[PDB]
Parts: sequence; C-alpha cells; structure tokens
Amino acid sequence: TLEKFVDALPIPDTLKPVQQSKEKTYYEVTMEECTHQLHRDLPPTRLWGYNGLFPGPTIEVKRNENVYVKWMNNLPSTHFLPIDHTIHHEEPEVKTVVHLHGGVTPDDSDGYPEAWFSKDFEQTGPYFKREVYHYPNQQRGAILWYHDHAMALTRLNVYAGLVGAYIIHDPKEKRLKLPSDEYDVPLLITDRTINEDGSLFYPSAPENPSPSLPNPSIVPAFCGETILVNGKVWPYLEVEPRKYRFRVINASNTRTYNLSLDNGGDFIQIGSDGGLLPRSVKLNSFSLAPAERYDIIIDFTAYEGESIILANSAGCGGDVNPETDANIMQFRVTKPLAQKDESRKPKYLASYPSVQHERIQNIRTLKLAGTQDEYGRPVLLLNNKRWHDPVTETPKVGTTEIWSIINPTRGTHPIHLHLVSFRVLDRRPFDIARYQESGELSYTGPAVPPPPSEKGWKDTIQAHAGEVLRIAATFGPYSGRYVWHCHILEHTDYDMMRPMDITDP
Ligand SMILES: [Cu+2]
Ligand SMILES: [Cu+2]
Ligand SMILES: [Cu+2]
Ligand SMILES: [Cu+2]
Repeated sequence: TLEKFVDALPIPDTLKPVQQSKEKTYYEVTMEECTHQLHRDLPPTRLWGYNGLFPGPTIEVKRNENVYVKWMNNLPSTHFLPIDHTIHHEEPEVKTVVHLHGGVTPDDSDGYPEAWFSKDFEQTGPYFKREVYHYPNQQRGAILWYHDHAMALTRLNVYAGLVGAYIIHDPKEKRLKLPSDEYDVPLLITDRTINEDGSLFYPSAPENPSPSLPNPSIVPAFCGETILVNGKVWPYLEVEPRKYRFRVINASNTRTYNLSLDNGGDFIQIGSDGGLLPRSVKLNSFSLAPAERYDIIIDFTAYEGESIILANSAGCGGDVNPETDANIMQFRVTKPLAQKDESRKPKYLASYPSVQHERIQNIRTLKLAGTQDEYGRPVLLLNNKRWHDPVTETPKVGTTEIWSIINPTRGTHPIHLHLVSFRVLDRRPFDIARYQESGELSYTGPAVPPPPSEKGWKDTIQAHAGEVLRIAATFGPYSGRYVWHCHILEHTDYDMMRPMDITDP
C-alpha cells in the first residue's frame, strides 16, 4: 500500500473576495475538473474542485459579516463517477448545488437538493431561485463546511472532491486567546480508494452483484482504502512545540473515525458543530461521524522532537488495519518556535445551552426505517416516507420542539438538521424485536444524558442502533423550505432525506 507520512499536509489558502466593502463581501467560486497529486508515489488524480482545488479554499468570515458567494458550475457535461439512473425519476446528468453546512441561511441560499444547476446555470432544478447565495452569518462562531448537495448525486459529487472549510470568527472570542493564525489549522478528513493509475475508484455496484441489480447501482455504504487529510494521503505536519487549534471536519461519505494520539496524549475539545462548548473537555479519544466537527486544542509543548500519529480505531466494513486506515496523519514536533506561545486553553468558554428556557411546542417521534426496491436493494427511509412524499416535518418559526429519533436498524446514522443547531437531551436503549413486531416502544434501560462533548450545540448527531435519541431545537430565525437527513451520503441519496418546512403562521 502507499507509504505513510511522506507528503506535507496542505493547508488550503484562505479565499480572497472579488469585492469587499464594510457593507458587503462578495466571493466567486467556480467548480472545475482539475488534476492533483494525492500522494508522492501516485500520478495526478482527476478531481472536481471548488476553484479547481481539493479541498476547496477555506473561507473565513466574521460573525454578522454580510457575505455573498456566487457558486458556479464549470464542470464537464458527463460525470467521471458511476451514475445510478434508477434512484431518481431532459435533465442534465451533472447537477450541482452548494450547501453551507451549519449555515444559518435563508432557504434559497441553503443549497436545497432540487435547487441544482448545470454548467453556467443553463438548466436549473424546480426549486432554484438565485445564482448568488447570501450568508448573513448571524450565528455563533463555529466550524462550518461547504459541500455539494445535488439531488441523487451528493455521494458522487462530494466524493469527486467538492468540499471545503468555512470558519465563522466571532470577535468576542478573541479575548479567550485560543491558538490563532498559523496555529489554527483545519483538518478535513476524507477516505478514498485510489487506482494504480491515480484515478479515483468508486464502486459501480455492490461486490458480487445480484443479476437483478441495475448497472451502475448505488451501494449502501462506502469505505475507502486510504485516508487523506486536506487532500493528501496519510500526510505529516511539522508543528512547533506549543498549543495548536485544529478544526477537525469529517468530510467522508460513510466512514466514522475514532481518533486518538498514539503516544496516549490528550485532546482538549473547545467546540462542537454549533460552536464553543460551555466548558473545555479533556479527551483521550473521540468519535467523529460524517459531517461532525470537533474544535480541539493539542498541546505539543512537552513533545518536542517527537512524531505522534493521529490514530483511528473505528472499523469500516471490518476491523481497522494497523497498516492503513488505523492511521490518519502524523505530527512531527520539529518546527522551531516563531515566537512565545501566548495562546491559552481556558476552561470557561461560553454560556451553557441549558440557560435557555424555551417552551416545548411539539414532540416529534421519528423512526429510521426503510423498505426494499424491485431490484432487492435497501431503500433507507425517514418515517417510511420518500423524499418526494408530502412534507410532514413542519415546525413553526421561533418555536422549540423535542425530536425523538427511534433507531431500530443495526447501524448508527448521523442525523443532520439544516438551519438550526440543537441540544442533545439523552439516549435510551429499547427492545428492537418488540418494536419491529408491534411498533411498541419498550425501554431496556434508563435514559443516558449526553457526554460533555455533547453538552453544547450540535447539528449532526450519532443516533446509535437500538436507541431512542432525544434532541431539542428552536426553529429559526428564518422560515422556509429546508431539509433533514442522515449524513451517510450513500443513505442520503436513497432515500434517507426529507423536506423540513419551517412555517410562519
Ligand atoms: Cu452537510
Ligand atoms: Cu447541512
Ligand atoms: Cu444512514
Ligand atoms: Cu444536508
């Protein structure tokens, strides 16, 4: 396999605006097919990238900054990855739309799956309204990320390389003196399978395919043979012996990571999807499912000279291989100090979410289920409803609801709600056989409150097998048409995604 830790970690340049004033920041980003070398020993790989880059440029904004991005499609008319024509029913083969994940965004700038557009906006989906997306950024400082969200194509377009980081900086956070500038580094983790000739491999069908299957066929999960960070296979990063802030983003299709440091050192978590935790948390390891973000500090002060591997213990379609997917990247604490480390790792970070006292307007019970199609394939469904079924999740603007998510399947699903961040209430185990036979919910143990990592604000949440997960969200500040879905992209596309109407009665 490819030799680990021979390429330096790329750090995506920060995108520069086309126009900027005090009142408005204007960006242009064009999707392009380009080639990039993913490892020292590989020929360049054909990829799809924002501004021709993989990952896309990092976008940095201030809280309340009035930002516009004209996202543009300059991609070929034919995909290079296998399209399954049977999963969705004149239309262009290549459709794109950019979703700012975690964005508190007006609905027509949220990147609705059916707001897609082809090259130069020649053809547009039925929910398309505008070329230039509007991000008011009226929300907590946090790690966001942007990715393609096109109907029935998300797993392919994201795998192609259409991902990037987007960081909101709240000037009120500056007083905490967290590691900043060159000591504040995004880590976008993507697993990939790469052919000998350097081309991306993505399966055309399940292994040993039933003759009943179409060709190509969607697969229910994808586990890549190799791990990349910031678009390089198993890279190294030379770090100074001091505190660093890392913005850890799981930008993988299916894979969940369980991260640790091979010397047994700790992370300090300072943030979740929705921003700073109320209190910092010392952690030896953490789970990171697709689309989750961890804002962490690693203190290299006592580790000068050392090589430390960011390791992974979570299997994907099997146990981890010590030689391959057990490795993420390697820190080498060999960079001389550019100046004194004046950064801090404060304990007191932000207001507790529990300080809020909203009235529970509604309690939604939601099940993670599905059916089988005419070809024998699993179709994953939220509430046994298809994406195209009439909307049922219709919270009122400005109100708070509890969502109780029932998972009787054999796997975890990272459930994501657009627009909002939410509080995690608890998880509770239940009798799966009883639920499947009778629809009756009989608990087999007490409710378990969230770990400290989940006591802040979240937007993507692991709903484990045989458990009921309760979350609480206030729906707003905007009304409109949004979505909620599992963020395993192979599930998202067939068909584990539903519309979410936030109404203004
Ligand atoms: Cu997303
Ligand atoms: Cu999202
Ligand atoms: Cu799922
Ligand atoms: Cu989404």
